[PDB]
Amino acid sequence: SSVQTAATSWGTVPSIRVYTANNGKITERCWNGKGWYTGAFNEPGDNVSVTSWLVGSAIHIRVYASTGTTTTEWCWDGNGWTKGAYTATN
Amino acid sequence: SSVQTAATSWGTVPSIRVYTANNGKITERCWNGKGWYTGAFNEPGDNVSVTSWLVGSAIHIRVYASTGTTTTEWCWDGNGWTKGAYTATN
Amino acid sequence: SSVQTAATSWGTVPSIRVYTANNGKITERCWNGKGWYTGAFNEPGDNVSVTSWLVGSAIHIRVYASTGTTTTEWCWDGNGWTKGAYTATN
Ligand SMILES: OC[C@@]1(O)OC[C@@H](O)[C@@H](O)[C@@H]1O
Ligand SMILES: OC[C@@]1(O)OC[C@@H](O)[C@@H](O)[C@@H]1O
Ligand SMILES: OC[C@@]1(O)OC[C@@H](O)[C@@H](O)[C@@H]1O
Repeated sequence: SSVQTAATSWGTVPSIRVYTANNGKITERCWNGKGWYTGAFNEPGDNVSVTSWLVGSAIHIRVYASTGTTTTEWCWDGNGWTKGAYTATN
Repeated sequence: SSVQTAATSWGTVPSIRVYTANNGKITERCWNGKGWYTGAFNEPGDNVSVTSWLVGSAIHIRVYASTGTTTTEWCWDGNGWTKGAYTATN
Repeated sequence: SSVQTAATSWGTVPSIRVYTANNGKITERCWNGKGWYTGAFNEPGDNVSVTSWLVGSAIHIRVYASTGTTTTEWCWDGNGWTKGAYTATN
């Protein structure tokens, strides 16, 4: 029942995103330099990891959400969260 | 009872920090290019994530320590660990 | 029994590595811009974290694999995975 988190950051301000898996739901809190706020990410899962990279000033984020033995990748590329092509055999 | 870790690194040497949550306590091991040693970070929690960024040559670290459903952010900005402004409703 | 993941990425394409701890075994899935494939990393553990850094164009990866209270570091420096010098007292 205890929460599990993952975190990523970019830039120098910086921007931070913290993902929390709690009771089967993953949610997102965001910092862009002045106050924490709730992000758009809402996906099911009991376990989360994240990585991100910049292309110029454009951030790209990949969140790996797992339920049971099944991992789904979620992608932020500037215009909403979409399901990514990641697969694994678990 | 099994330990859970989080890791971050910066630079090219590199510097590495590995955080271990074990039996409700989070501790830190450090590498700055020649030998592992114990860091100053000691905070309670059963779950840990971390992110870091450089501003010039100055490292900034954020550790997200969770106990139950409560997440506390700890901040390294060059002069000791301090509690950060992160909040979430879990 | 549920899987736990860790992820790292580098570059702008980017390269991504996702490590999955499942039933005591850690495995690796890789993206280098066009298709996911299975990486060379295979090590025991119930918990995984990862960090990576570039020296020029050369990637270096450290995977922290934990079983029980024992953490082993695995190193990629361009020519196969090797056990690293990390130790901790847990
Ligand atoms: O500014 C917040 C936001 O747009 O940042 C990018 C992603 O983290 C989104 O989920 C999030 O809502
Ligand atoms: O050189 C070690 C150290 O000062 O590095 C910065 C932080 O990781 C501290 O907790 C740690 O003790
Ligand atoms: O191209 C894939 C690969 O060589 O990339 C570097 C490491 O992630 C290896 O485990 C992996 O097999």
